[PDB]
Amino acid sequence: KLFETSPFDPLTIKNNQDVVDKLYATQSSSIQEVVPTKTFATELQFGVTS
Amino acid sequence: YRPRRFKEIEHTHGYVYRELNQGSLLPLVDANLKESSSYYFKKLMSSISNV
Amino acid sequence: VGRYYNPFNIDPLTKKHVEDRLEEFINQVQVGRFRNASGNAVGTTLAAFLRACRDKTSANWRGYSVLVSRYRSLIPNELFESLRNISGEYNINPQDEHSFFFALAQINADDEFIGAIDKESAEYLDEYATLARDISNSLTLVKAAFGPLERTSGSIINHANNLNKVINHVFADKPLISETMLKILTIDGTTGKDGYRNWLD
Amino acid sequence: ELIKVPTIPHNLVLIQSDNGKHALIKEDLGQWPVETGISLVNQAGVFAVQLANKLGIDKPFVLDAGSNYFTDTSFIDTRKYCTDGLSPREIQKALNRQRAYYDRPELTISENKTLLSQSIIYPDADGNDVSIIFSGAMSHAIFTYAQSQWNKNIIKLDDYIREITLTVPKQYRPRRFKEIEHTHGYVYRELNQGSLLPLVDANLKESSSYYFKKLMSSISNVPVDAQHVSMLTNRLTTANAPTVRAITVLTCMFKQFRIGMTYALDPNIMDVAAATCMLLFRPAQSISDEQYRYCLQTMAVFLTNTTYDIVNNDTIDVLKMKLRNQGWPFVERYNAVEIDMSVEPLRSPGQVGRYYNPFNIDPLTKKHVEDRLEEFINQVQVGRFRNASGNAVGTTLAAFLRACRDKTSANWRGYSVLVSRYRSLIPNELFESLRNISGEYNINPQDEHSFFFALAQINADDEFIGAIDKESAEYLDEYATLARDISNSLTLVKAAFGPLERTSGSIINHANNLNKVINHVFADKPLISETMLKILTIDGTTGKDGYRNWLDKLVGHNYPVYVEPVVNIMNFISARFVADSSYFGYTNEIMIMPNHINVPVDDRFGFRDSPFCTSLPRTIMGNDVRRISYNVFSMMEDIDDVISEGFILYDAYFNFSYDIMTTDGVTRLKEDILIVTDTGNDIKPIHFYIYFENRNDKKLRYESKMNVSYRLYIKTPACLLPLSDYMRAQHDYVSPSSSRVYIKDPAVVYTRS
Amino acid sequence: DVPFVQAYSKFADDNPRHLRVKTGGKMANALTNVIRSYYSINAPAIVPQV
Repeated sequence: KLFETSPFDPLTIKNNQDVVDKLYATQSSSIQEVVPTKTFATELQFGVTS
Repeated sequence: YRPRRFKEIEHTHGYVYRELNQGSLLPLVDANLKESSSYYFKKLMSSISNV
Repeated sequence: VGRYYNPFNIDPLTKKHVEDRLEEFINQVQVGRFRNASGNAVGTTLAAFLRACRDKTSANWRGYSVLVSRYRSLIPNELFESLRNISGEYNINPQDEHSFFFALAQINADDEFIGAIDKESAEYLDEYATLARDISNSLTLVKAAFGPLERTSGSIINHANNLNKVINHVFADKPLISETMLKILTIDGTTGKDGYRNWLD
Repeated sequence: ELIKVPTIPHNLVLIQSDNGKHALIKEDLGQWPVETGISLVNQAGVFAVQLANKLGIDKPFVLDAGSNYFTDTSFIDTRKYCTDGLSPREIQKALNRQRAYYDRPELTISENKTLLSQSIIYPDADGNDVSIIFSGAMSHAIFTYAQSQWNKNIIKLDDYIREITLTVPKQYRPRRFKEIEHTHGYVYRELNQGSLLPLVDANLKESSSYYFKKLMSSISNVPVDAQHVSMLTNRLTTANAPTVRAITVLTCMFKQFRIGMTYALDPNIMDVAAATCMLLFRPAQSISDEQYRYCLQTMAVFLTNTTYDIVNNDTIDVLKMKLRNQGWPFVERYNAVEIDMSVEPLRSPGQVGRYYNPFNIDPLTKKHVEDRLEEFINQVQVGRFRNASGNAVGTTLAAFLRACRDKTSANWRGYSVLVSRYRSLIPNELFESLRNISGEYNINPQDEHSFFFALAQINADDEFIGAIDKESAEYLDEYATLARDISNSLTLVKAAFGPLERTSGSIINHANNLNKVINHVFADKPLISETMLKILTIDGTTGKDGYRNWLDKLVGHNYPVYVEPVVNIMNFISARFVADSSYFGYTNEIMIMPNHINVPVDDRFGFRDSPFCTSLPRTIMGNDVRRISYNVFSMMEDIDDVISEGFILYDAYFNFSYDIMTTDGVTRLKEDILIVTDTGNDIKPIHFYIYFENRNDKKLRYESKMNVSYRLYIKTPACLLPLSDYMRAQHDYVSPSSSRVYIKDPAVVYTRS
Repeated sequence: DVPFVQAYSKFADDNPRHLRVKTGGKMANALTNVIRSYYSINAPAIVPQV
């Protein structure tokens, strides 16, 4: 078997976004370069609304 | 190394169907393996029994 | 044939660390005063843990050197050449690294080898030849059954996904064709629409 | 102990036919299976120990067969007839039965006396008694060789004493042996000292920690006799006195045992007192250059009222000049004076031992090695320190220095005796090799000053001296066991392992072979004693793991290993196993020929269709006999054509057995010669049924020509010997004199008690 | 042929193919031209420092 758990099922995706979301869901099965944690933001602006 | 002999009937009148195509792994190999490498490495580590 | 780095920077010819002044360095740290001109016990604590790391490294380097060889023997040449193109960097927490060398388990791997032959690794490499036969068999059968493909409407992702469903229906008596094509698309489809285009190519 | 062997293992049998025409002498050393495809010498070594066990020559022994004799009834005989060996009566009966078949007269009285007097026991000039008996050639050669090897270690009692005279101290009472033991006393001693360095050099940290702990567990049990000034009185303590006492002995017992002191972050008048005491009353060899600076820096910080930052970059000379200008003269470390031991140390043949005299006191002068001590104390008393007009610091430091000087000058002899006794426990190599790699015995500044200020007299009572005598025997036992373990491990590494390359195959081969050795070594009774396991498990690793790493290090060693007698005995037997294969039931080649081909065979034993030949024929019918290796023969598919002509199978080891039958019959093999399968050919086990021959039996002659179609031939075993050559079985064994007493405890002194 | 293939890989930095003649690769090319440069001044000396 090439993978213990497949990265994603190709028959379920419909666009590029679906692949990205599926890859994030199955990333726990793979050996990760950096294990995700809470993100840290150094840049934030709020624009005026309607 | 040598193959073991069959029965005498099979040597005189025996026939076998064989396919000589060996194939290639390139279609599976030829890709951008960047994202699938991590998943394949996890399966690789599990193949050998772990202490 | 191939090459791999020996784990833990140990030269097998000398059976020691590559640095020949390592023992002298550890003694120098022990007597050294650090963080303050008066001793803070930093030198004694660091030298004690560094000696333990070296002793565990020297005792347990043979098992890891054998382990890396066994893992390398599971990879076909075509797959290894592809992995040479990719690159990456692994981030390790400082607590995990120190705990790894301090509590370094020993890998025996003695019962795996019958003489100089590893049955499990030899048999695992062989099933790739069966996979290679299936890949060529499936690819040619789909090309003959479907011919050139034209997309009048719909997206590339929709084009490939529905084609795989038709392949399963047409070759239902031969389930291997659908499975093999899905294996290629799973590897190809990670990139996204570009990978789907590569699959159709 | 030295065992005594009463009887000689002749290992001989006599086989004669029913009609008596044919008889032979066979030496039965057993049957030993040999496996092909692997080294023969390694299998020979395993069988060599079992062979030595059978002959009773594995353990040190001395032969006593002198009393195995009887005297004839004749008046003029006055000869001793040996009981051991094959009795001449059996040879007489066999020879008489042979003469009956040929209708010859029986052995006359003259020849009967000559035959029955062949085995005799006679004394030689040296007093030993020599036994001449009938025995096998290999049994004689192996037994006599093992006798020579063990005899090298048997020496006279006076010679043994002369070797151990230099090691005997003066406190112990001499031992009076009996007058017989002086004239006829012999001992069995190895008299070879193996080096302890291979264990010590490989594991300096573990070995040093083991010996330091063992010594300190005993020195700490020694019986003992029971404002700035306010600051140093408060820091005074005694709870750690036993520990500091033993550290003091260890520094003076070893060549280089370095200790360190960790001062406080803010130096106090406590810190300067501790620095002065260590620099004055401790050996310069035990003080490192770094500790010399750190002690000097602490003095400068407090006396000159300067913080550590400025003095951190100062060298030794700069610090000394800065301290001397302020008024501090104690800036030098002093070398101790070495006292030579009265006797040669243990495991140090022809070597002189020495130890440092405690507290830096010259034995000839009986005061401190520094001749300006009184002048220096005066300067401290009148000096001005801490950049203050007051002299409180100067006067109080001089008071403590005077107290420390007085305390050391009065208690120095007691510590010198303690160091002298404990120095005798360790050999010379440990004295020069052991180092304090790990700083596990650091001394607190309060402990250092309180130890010297409150020095107590060492009381050496009878109980403490008696306790050390028990430890001396224990230490001597431990060193002997480790030397044997080191020698065994050094021999195992050379025979088993080899060099390592940068190839994955070499690493895998080394790892697997190493695990097999460790598993076999630790199975059943372990090869390594518990003393070596304690040393290798000091860090925390298990016994199996600790031994495994040491074996890896020893690979490629150039350490010389002494060749003990039991090495030579096994080596001698292994050489004879390979050289004389037919004695042990295996051969290197066999011949398969059809019946109609006439081959020259051995005809001395009178066998019907004898399967033995003097040597396998080089040519038959004018052409050289074809030779095929076993591996080629196994893969042959045209074997039916090949066996028609006949060939010789070689490149393999063939195990065979034979049963000589007294009656007459067809000489045949128990099973078929070969087995033919699809996956190769093979030769079935060889078992011969050899029968003695009556030439005029027409029935058995026709069966041999017709019933059997193929015959197997091997080289004639050398254990077989015709009866007519029974004088070739006469062999000589020498037993030492009966007027020898063997001393089990060769110690030359008694405990004082 | 494993020991020779392994040694040739270190010398020439390539695993040989069956049809292509084995000559040593870049190491053989550099060594041959440097030998010429030593013999005479007139030699081209065309080996880069990299």
